[PDB]
Amino acid sequence: LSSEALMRRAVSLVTDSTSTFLSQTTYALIEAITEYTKAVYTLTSLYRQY
Amino acid sequence: LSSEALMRRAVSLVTDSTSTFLSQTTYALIEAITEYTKAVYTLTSLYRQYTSLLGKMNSEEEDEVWQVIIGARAEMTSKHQEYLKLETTWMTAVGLSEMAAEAAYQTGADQASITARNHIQLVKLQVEEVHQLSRKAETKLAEAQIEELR
Amino acid sequence: PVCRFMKITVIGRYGSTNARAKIPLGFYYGHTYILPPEIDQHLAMMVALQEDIQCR
Repeated sequence: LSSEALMRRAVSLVTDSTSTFLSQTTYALIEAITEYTKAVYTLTSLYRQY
Repeated sequence: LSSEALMRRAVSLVTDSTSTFLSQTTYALIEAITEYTKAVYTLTSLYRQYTSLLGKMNSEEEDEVWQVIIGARAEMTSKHQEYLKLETTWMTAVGLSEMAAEAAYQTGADQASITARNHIQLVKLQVEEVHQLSRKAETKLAEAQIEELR
Repeated sequence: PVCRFMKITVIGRYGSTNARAKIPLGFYYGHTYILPPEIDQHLAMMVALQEDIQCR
């Protein structure tokens, strides 16, 4: 709408794009931490089996 | 424990907010379809006056309508400066909706996957339907041109 | 005019809807002599200040 509202909408577009990127990065981080933990657990389980 | 209750009240607040938002967007969609139809009709009416009514009136009104064409073209460009951002915000909305569909398919939430797929489909239908009214008017203009030429 | 308190008023534009903007304060010129310690002792410190600033 107004100049401040136009700035709000522009930063809304920019932050929606960067939030798409941020959601991708955060989901990748969560999956990476899950793989972290599951690889450690699998190694410990193999050691326990041995 | 289970975070089911946490999700429950979080999405209860979310659903109240989005029900208010759905009523507000019904009103805003009435407003937006009205404004979009008005803008398209203004464009086509100024085109019709540019093409159909040259030379019938006297010289003073000729100069008057020429200055009207110039000033109205400038003002229409100024007003249409808002529509360029609509395309980009629909681009980012479509991208975010496709991402949401993919992420919900990946996580496996059937309700969220259906919500995101219907979200992309519904925003596509809404934007394509306002653009479809616009392009129906444009097609009518082109048909009137080809019938007027021949 | 012998002024001591100063006030500024602004008038907006009918075609302007902006909320925040910057307006310059400007410049104000005025001496401190009023007559229809203004007696010749007013020169006593002005001359000393002028001499000091001349040395600087």
